Amino acid sequence: PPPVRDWPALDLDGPEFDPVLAELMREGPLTRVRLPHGEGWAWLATRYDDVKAITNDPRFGRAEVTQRQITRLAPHFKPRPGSLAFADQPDHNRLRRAVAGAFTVGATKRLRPRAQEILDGLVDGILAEGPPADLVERVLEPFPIAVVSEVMGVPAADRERVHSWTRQIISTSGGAEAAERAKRGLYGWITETVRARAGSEGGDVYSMLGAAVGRGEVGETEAVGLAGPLQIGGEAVTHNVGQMLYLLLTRRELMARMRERPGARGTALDELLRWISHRTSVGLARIALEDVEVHGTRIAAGEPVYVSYLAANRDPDVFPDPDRIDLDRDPNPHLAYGNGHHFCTGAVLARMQTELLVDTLLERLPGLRLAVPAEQVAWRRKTMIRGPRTLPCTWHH
Amino acid sequence: PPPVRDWPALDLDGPEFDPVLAELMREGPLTRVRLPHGEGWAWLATRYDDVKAITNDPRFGRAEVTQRQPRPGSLAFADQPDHNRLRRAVAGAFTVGATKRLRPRAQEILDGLVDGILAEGPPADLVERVLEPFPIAVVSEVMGVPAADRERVHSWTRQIISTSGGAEAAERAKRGLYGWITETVRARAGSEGGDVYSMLGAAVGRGEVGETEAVGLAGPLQIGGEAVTHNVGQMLYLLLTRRELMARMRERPGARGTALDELLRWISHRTSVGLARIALEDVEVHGTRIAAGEPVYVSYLAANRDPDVFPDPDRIDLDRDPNPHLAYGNGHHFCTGAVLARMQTELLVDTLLERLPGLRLAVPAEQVAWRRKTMIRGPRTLPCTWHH
Ligand code: HEM
Ligand code: HEM
Repeated sequence: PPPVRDWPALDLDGPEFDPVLAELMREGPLTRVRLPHGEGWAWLATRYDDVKAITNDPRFGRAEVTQRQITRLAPHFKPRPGSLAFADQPDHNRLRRAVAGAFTVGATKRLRPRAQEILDGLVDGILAEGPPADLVERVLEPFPIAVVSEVMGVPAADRERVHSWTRQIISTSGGAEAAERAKRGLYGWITETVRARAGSEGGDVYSMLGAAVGRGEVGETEAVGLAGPLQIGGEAVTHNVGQMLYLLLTRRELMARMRERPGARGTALDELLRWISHRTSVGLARIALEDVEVHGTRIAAGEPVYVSYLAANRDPDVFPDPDRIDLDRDPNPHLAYGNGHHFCTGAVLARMQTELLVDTLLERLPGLRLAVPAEQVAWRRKTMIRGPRTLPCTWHH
Repeated sequence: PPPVRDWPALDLDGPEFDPVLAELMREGPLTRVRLPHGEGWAWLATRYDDVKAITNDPRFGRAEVTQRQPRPGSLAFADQPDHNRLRRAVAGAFTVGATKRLRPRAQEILDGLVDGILAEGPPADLVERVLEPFPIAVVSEVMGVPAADRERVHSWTRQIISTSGGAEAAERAKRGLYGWITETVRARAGSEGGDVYSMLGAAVGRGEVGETEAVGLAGPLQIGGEAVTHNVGQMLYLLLTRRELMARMRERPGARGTALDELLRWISHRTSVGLARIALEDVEVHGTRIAAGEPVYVSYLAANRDPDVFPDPDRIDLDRDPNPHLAYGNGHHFCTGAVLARMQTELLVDTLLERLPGLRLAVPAEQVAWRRKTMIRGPRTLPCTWHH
């Protein structure tokens, strides 16, 4: 076989695709890579089809991954009971069942209005204070959160604790014991919550869950593990949209389109979604459960495999001229939200927040543009999700 | 396990001490309170000595609170040696020598304000006409605001948002004033003078503090005035409703220092405790293990009512022997304007008691409302009248 490759945790200063990934891509359909932490190496599927296929083969377990030392990108690794991330059917299915209702298309169409109201207040502020403002800390961050806390079902008196605790995201890292108590707060509060809310209607996520624990269908010890991620999830929109904006704000050709013909931002937003390198490397792996012949290659049982949707999204077979941003692509079946029964639970809710951000920010912030040079925007370092550290923008006042 | 006590805001309508705190003080030297906005609980020392120690013991930082739940260059959130470097920079325009010096100008500015009310006539609100405008002016002299930048700096600095009004608007005044300060520091970068601004820029021009920190070091100061505007506002209040006080005052001038001290120790200047301190190395207090990383508060107020130190703590004596109150903090985090506010206070009390012969409240005591939802306590207005 081909020699194992080292895939360091490099910090690109920009939206730049990962070069080493680019390399592994042209090295063959499958490659062996060694990540920063954890022992051994791991398989890597770069081709669209193999990826979609690998992510949909029942023969790949994700639970076993909680018990091994798979070569990983993160320093620490502590999976928690209830987490969908390591859920395996029938488990997974049982769990998502308890919260899925809140993220449905019908569930999100009903929120748009209340989420628009939210965003509007936020815009009301920067508009009123004046142009020199950081869209990242004034809109893009407190917004996905608030909207999610709405779906989650955080009360109105709790509306300020929860937000204030959702500082696990931070600018970068508040500190080792910093976001520690914070994550220890939200999670505590959540148990407290779920414990009450037992036996109660309301599509409210904490209600459904807490009622499910009532019926023991997802009983505690799984609660703060299932809702945990869903609560903190807004974080992704805060960085992905931060990037959509960054490209729009540094590539006049894109902003032109985005503006010269709104109500057409639909495919454009899909293009950005596909093209953007959302995370810094590869996420959680999947363990091969019984010797699979992935793209003419005997992957033995017990062996771990990863998938790079990022690279998958660049497959020339599927996306002609993959590296060019187009904004006007055909059906463009990208995979930013994942695939298989581990597809993004918030994809639909995320899109809605994305469609509000771009539309609303481009609308109320007339002639929106960077307030500093492009070289002035810094990027998050050493973290799963890639993104601008801030965004100083200005607008006609 | 001292069940965490709950210490809500304070919708107090008067100069009344805070009863919740009155209660908290009885539980014991150490207690566990929970303040409104915020997540979690914190400790609280109420006895004099403990507070005059927690505040004076290295093992409790201030900058840590900055990485928890401030702007680069805030004396408030400062540890050592950064507190000096920073304080030293501007500490000379606030010395007893710098103040005794300023006194005449301050006395003049005040007289100016007084001339105005005297002319117009008896029904007047000392607050919006004297007590409030005065400190800004006097502090701006200290800060060294160029005579042309009066109507503007004074304008902005009025982002105290009286009771409320423009919370997203006060952000503009805060961005322009702070902007303005940054410029004043860029220039004067090679200056000299008491003028805090020039004197800062001077050190800035020598990187003894570097820019950035500039706008945050003088940020508070510039605004600092209001504290005097409300503390005296209270002093007067107690004089205009508590006669025995006003009597001691009028029939024994020359001896108003003690009285001004007693007033300082009694008045509950704020609605609650200020910033907290973090136990840097996990210390203990009175057989109580304070875990490192845990927050702790101290009430100078409660500290000023300590029976051990101030016998008959709640009584307003006006003649108290030494009375080592703690109205200006303790430890390096001791008030930088303490001396500047003392002179202003004395000029206010003294001038007003002479220029406004037989000063009297023009309305009933219950007609004087108080500030709500704000850190510092005080009258919203003070309708007074005098011999015309
Ligand atoms: C548009 C921004 C977002 C992107 C690009 C994104 C992307 C992804 C990806 C790639 C995965 C993993 C798929 C796999 O394992 O193969 C995932 C999982 C997940 N995402 Fe997102 N996500 C976004 C927003 C959100 C939001 C807003 C939430 C909820 C507040 C959310 C909740 C989740 C959850 C709960 C999972 C775990 C699903 C499972 O394993 O069953 N995501 N997301
Ligand atoms: C007589 C009215 C005033 C009272 C009762 C007062 C009281 C206090 C108190 C109790 C503290 C606590 C310090 C701490 O523990 O962190 C403090 C700090 C401070 N005060 Fe005042 N103050 C007054 C007027 C002023 C004025 C007019 C200024 C500006 C010229 C000012 C500037 C400051 C500053 C800069 C600090 C922070 C000191 C540090 O942390 O090193 N104060 N004040």
